Amino acid sequence: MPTLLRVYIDGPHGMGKTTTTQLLVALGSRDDIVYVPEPMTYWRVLGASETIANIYTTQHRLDQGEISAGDAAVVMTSAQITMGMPYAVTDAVLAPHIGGEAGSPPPALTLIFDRHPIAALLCYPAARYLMGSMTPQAVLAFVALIPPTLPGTNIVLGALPEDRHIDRLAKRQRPGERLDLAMLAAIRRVYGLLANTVRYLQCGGSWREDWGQLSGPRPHIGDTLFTLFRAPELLAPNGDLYNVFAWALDVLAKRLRSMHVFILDYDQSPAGCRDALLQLTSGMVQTHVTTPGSIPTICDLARTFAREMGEAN
Amino acid sequence: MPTLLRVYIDGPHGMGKTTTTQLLVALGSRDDIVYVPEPMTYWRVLGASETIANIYTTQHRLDQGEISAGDAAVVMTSAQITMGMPYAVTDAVLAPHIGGEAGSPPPALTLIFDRHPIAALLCYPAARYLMGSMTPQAVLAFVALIPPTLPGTNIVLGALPEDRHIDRLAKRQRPGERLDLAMLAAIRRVYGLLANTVRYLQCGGSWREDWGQLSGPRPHIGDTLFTLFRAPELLAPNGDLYNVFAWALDVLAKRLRSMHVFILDYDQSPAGCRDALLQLTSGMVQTHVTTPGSIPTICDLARTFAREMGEAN
Ligand SMILES: Nc1ncnc2c1ncn2[C@@H]1O[C@H](COP(=O)(O)OP(=O)(O)O)[C@@H](O)[C@H]1O
Ligand SMILES: Nc1ncnc2c1ncn2[C@@H]1O[C@H](COP(=O)(O)OP(=O)(O)O)[C@@H](O)[C@H]1O
Ligand SMILES: Cc1cn([C@H]2C[C@H](O)[C@@H](CO)O2)c(=O)[nH]c1=O
Ligand SMILES: Cc1cn([C@H]2C[C@H](O)[C@@H](CO)O2)c(=O)[nH]c1=O
Repeated sequence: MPTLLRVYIDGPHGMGKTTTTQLLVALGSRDDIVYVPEPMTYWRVLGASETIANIYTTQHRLDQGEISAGDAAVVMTSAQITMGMPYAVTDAVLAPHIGGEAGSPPPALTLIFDRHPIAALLCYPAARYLMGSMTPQAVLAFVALIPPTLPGTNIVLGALPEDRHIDRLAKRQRPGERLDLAMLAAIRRVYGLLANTVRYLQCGGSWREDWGQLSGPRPHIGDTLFTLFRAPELLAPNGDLYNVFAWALDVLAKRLRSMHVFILDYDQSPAGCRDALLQLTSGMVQTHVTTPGSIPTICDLARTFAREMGEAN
Repeated sequence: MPTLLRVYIDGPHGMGKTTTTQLLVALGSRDDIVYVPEPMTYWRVLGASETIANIYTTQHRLDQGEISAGDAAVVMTSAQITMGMPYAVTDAVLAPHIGGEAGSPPPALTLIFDRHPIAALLCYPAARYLMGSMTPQAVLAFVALIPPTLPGTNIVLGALPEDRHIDRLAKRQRPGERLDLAMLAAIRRVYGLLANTVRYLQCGGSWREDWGQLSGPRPHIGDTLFTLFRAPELLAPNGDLYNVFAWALDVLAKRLRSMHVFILDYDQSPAGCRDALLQLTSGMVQTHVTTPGSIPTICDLARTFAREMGEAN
């Protein structure tokens, strides 16, 4: 039985995610390692035009008081649906080939993904929500749509001090981006809350029993994503969340619970970061594929994605 | 082992769906039959304000040339996310309790749902796409997000001549609706294409082998939803769909394939329609629940939904 290893490099933008994985795959590691790049072409052309631009422009006009939060929210929402679509469809076709977890044993194939579905379906929307360009109900709608967590979902979140992050953020500006530190802070905070949420849950956390603590390495509820959703728009007159919104948080918990997060330190040289990623790989969960044909089908799948939707990896 | 029966009454609006199910549950059928109503309160208040109004107004202004197709599309998209959210979250929490199909045997509990997730995630968006207020890429994004089809998903689509439909459409106008026959035709056509798509697939249909037939009771490809997606925005220079868009159609097929559709004729009296629905029930697939506690948890779930998000069933 062959094994597949799936790694999702994620975290806030402009940290060294692209720089470090492209070096990772640049070790001449046969054909057993494949890199699935950010689908910039989908975002800029295929799905709609200059979406990244659309987003950064829209937050700007909002900040300059040129549009209402309502108008911002509508645009931001449709924008995000577009951002994550490539994520969703890939995961959707990759589902029927992922079998149970085979412990931590030569992975016949290794997929290094650039971002996991939660990035566009949960992480960014939540930041926009913090930036005032997204409604909490809009966020929970994406949450309710997050696909079931597949076995062996290894997510590598990054770590890098604010100052060094800003510098690197400056050097690399995606086509249509605008330097927005407020967003840099929101995105950073959301990702921190996420990692904590996983831990909190994996240590027996139950958002329902701890909800009262809000209503006033062993992270408490207050240090998790759940705090964001204690907004007035979501609270019934009796002070409890409405059942729809509670169930969404339930689904949030079910999805996050079974994810394996690792924290790659980026505060170092491209070589080092590459080595560290590689070092982490040793301890990541592998899984068996459902059919003998899965590996080639999967190998080719990634290749097709990368070819058709990557700008330059 | 207890069994659950799940029925999804769907089809275009203003056909008698509410009128006929409320009579169905009105036979004094103990506590074994539960009706999950349209979540109007979520649409009108909880999720955002007067969404149904937002939609009908937005299509109107578009038609009057007061907004661009682009502006229409953005609004329409976020609107729809909001429309289906209650659908998505319910299905999401109902997932872990649905086990395999137990043939067609007294269903311990029977849930009569008002619309299935595909209504807001596929059916309506596709109509708006036809109305020019939604982009095909927007539609396929919702498609890629349709949750895995659960066992025993029984979907009852309705049948009623255009003339009789229009009349009934007039008598019942949801808060904020606008009589739009163009939409009535688009919605009707989409739902027809859907039923055909199921059949087509269940008779060994493969959209990939039949794609060429487009590129020019045994329904051919041309009579299915697949025809809608042969749009220029989705076609590569070489005449084939781009791989992202193809995979989405793949996911469309995987989702539709395992659904059980039935066609309830509405061209009759409320009593008759009720009897016919009841008659169909006999031949619908049941499934076992995953835990002994599932039934009560599920029974209560439906009750909570109905209570908190139904206007008057
Ligand atoms: N280890 C590193 N040390 C210093 N600068 C780096 C390092 N890795 C990447 N960079 C630079 O910082 C910017 C952001 O990195 P990049 O990998 O391109 O972003 P992202 O995290 O968004 O994928 C780029 O200009 C890149 O050259
Ligand atoms: N069997 C029927 N014959 C004639 N009119 C009907 C019948 N069932 C419902 N109606 C009427 O047609 C309108 C639409 O029906 P309704 O069930 O309310 O809509 P929907 O299909 O959208 O749920 C209502 O005014 C209703 O009174
Ligand atoms: C994944 C994702 C990225 N982005 C932005 C962050 C970066 O500028 C760029 C991804 O590199 O797009 C979003 O705005 N939303 C998203 O969902
Ligand atoms: C389910 C759904 C209904 N509708 C409209 C049709 C009806 O006017 C009303 C549902 O009864 O809302 C949409 O516009 N989009 C949807 O996704």
